[PDB]
Amino acid sequence: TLQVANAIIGHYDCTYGGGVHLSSPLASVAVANKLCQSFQTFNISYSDTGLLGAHFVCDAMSIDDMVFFLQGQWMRLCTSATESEVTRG
Amino acid sequence: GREFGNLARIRHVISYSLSPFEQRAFPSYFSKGIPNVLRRTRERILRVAPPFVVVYLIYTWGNQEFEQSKRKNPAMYEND
Ligand SMILES: CCCCCCCCCCCCCCCCCC(=O)OC[C@H](COP(=O)(O)OCCN)OC(=O)CCCCCCCCCCCCCCCCC
Repeated sequence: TLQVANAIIGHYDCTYGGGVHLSSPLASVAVANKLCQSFQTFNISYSDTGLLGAHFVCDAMSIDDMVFFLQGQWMRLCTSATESEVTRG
Repeated sequence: GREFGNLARIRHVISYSLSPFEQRAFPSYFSKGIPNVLRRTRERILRVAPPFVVVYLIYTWGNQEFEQSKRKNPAMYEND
């Protein structure tokens, strides 16, 4: 299920050809506001533990905005998940 | 113009922090608060206190000098 959640957020780097029509809202707002150079989501698993989260590369003057948008997406997945994005994931 | 991102140029500095939910809000409050307060007051007491000490002495001297200024001089009404 957490993997499906990562599939909702997805990955992005600057060489992606989707433009502003990317299905991920984080990737779409990153392209629209020129915020990040790249981001990715990870679910690293070890024996009954692990790290679930996101890693992004960007310049300095965007960092806080990226964090804000990233956290918003997580809270949206905690509060307002719909069936269409779940099917896509 | 002056916000986070363009304040200073810092190189090779590592900061470590923990969550406030992970650590105590009062970690050894009295046992390290008392010697730290004692150290601060012994580093500042000689600069701070003696002016207020001599204010207390001047205040007491002025009040008692006014009180004996209102006192009747016994040298008067002695000739007759
Ligand atoms: C010569 C210093 C000897 C010190 C011996 C003590 C032990 C020292 C070694 C152990 C360490 C103990 C803790 C140290 C704490 C910090 C260091 C310290 O206290 O240093 C001494 C301090 C600073 O020394 P310094 O400024 O160099 O002296 C010039 C004096 N004008 O200087 C002082 O604290 C002295 C302050 C004296 C102030 C006198 C003020 C008199 C006049 C007050 C007038 C107020 C108004 C009166 C009314 C006016 C109108 C009528």
